[PDB]
Amino acid sequence: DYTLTREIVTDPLNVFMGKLNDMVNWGRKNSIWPYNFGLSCCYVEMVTSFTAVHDVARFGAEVLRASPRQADLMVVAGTCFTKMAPVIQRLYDQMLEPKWVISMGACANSGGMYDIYSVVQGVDKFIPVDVYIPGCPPRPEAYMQALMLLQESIGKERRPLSWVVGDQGVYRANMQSERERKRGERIAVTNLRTPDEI
Amino acid sequence: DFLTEAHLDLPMEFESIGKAGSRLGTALAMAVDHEINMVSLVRNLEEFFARESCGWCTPCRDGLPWSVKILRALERGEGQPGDIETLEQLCRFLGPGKTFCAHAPGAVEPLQSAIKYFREEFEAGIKQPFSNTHLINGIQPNLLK
Ligand code: SF4
Ligand code: SF4
Repeated sequence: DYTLTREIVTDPLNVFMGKLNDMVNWGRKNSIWPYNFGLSCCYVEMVTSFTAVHDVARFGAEVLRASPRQADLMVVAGTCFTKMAPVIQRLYDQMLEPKWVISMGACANSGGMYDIYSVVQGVDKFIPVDVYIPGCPPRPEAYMQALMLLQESIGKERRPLSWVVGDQGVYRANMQSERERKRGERIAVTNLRTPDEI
Repeated sequence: DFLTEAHLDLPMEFESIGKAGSRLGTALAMAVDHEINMVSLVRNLEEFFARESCGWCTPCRDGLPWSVKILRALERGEGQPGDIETLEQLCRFLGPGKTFCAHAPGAVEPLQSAIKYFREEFEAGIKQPFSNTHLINGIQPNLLK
């Protein structure tokens, strides 16, 4: 199942064009350059994931461009303040295709604990989001898990190989929800370690 | 209130027994010999007084059974620290004017007099340490000093 941006359609996928699409998806998902954009404390956890103890470079996602033109991924890591929302929208508009969005933390997801006069209640009110990370802040490995989720989403999307030939629509896979995928293992948990120890 | 052998040379009047720390009452005195444990005697008295509560007012109705349970624990050596202080506080707070009628001040007169005169028998029933709680696995208790 796929969603088309030019509706819910089926898979549009010759066998050489499928291999070319897989090669392009592999190259895109293994080379994701985030935009260096810091809103709040969630950005501290993101750049913590960039350091030696986590080494997000191992996934090939450490380049951290200062220009939106050179960046493939916008991580909204922090609160979408009302004064900063036009800035976020302009920076997202300055990014070039293909571009993906990770909303990081409760503030970027929904406004979080800041249901307040000066805060936009979630970045998905005005820009589309590919992966959401709950947490306040999410720990750096949660950001890495969301990066891997984005890689799985990229690895099965369909985009035009060229802008002069073929279908120009962007097809995104309707992936199974992580909640429903992990429900079988999560409900089966019985005992946990007592909180009196280290 | 209980009186000792030194109070036997006192005239049976309201004023004389009143200043000795007791009441003349019905003037039908009861003698307690050396073979009678004072804690068991006051337990019997408080059991009578607690079960004869009319139940109207809180201090008598809900504080006399507490004294009964404390005295029952002291009788079999199951008393815990703070029990005698609880009995003394019950005696102070069940006095005249605190309860609706005079049943409970009369109830706590022998308890306070026996604690005053025979405190060594009430202290002898305190053997176990104070334990009001049980352990809950996973929650570290707040260890008060
Ligand atoms: S979700 Fe929490 S940690 Fe992240 S920006 Fe908001 S307040 Fe900070
Ligand atoms: S002190 Fe008197 S009024 Fe109060 S409950 Fe006891 S018997 Fe009733």
